[PDB]
Amino acid sequence: ELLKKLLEELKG
Repeated sequence: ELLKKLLEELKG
């Protein structure tokens, strides 16, 4: 769920 958080903050 780091991939999850990171993933939500990432561009397009």
